[PDB]
Amino acid sequence: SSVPSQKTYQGSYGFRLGFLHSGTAKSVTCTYSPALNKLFCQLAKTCPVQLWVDSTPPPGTRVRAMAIYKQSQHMTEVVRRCPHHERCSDSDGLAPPQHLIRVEGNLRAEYLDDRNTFRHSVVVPCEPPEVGSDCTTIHYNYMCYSSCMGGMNRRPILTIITLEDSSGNLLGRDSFEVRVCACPGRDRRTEEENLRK
Ligand SMILES: CCn1c2ccc(CNC)cc2c2ccc(-c3cscn3)cc21
Ligand SMILES: [Zn+2]
Repeated sequence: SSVPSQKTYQGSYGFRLGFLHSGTAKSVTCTYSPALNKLFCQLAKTCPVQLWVDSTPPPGTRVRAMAIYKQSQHMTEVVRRCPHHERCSDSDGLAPPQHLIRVEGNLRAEYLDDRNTFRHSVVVPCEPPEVGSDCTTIHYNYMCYSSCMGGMNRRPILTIITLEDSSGNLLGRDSFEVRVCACPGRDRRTEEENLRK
């Protein structure tokens, strides 16, 4: 399959992501490394991702998430759930069981199987922040481990977040690496130490 672009693009509205500062304690379930541009999270746990813009986008703007493999020798392979997890009937009623990325708690989430690339994505309406908040947060879930045999099988992935107009045209783009693992705090600490070395 052809490879969706991962080029960072703020666009007319100044679109970019933001992440909480959750730390690296052994008990943490989701933590983001700015130095690695990498999110570490446990299986199927809530991953808050912030959306930031400098100016107000039009009604009908949407926000899409898609995963691709990071390594060039694997980027043409569709990222999907492994043969076990696609069959474990953990459906939320909306997400197809094959999809790695879900949006949590948004009844207007839509899930796409691309008719030409066969790639999976989940898209929601772009919404302004809640009254009293400075940004909008989407809660994502990753539904396989990076290590799952027959699926990602230890290959690193990226999530690409695109801001789109109502036709699906590109307005903005950002991305981050993801590792779905049992101990995100320890793994973030290890990889940041490896980077320092
Ligand atoms: C991207 C999320 N977001 C913000 C994040 C951050 C900010 C900046 N707050 C200091 C504003 C917005 C914002 C405004 C409007 C809309 C909107 C209108 S009609 C559809 N979507 C969305 C907004
Ligand atoms: Zn799996």
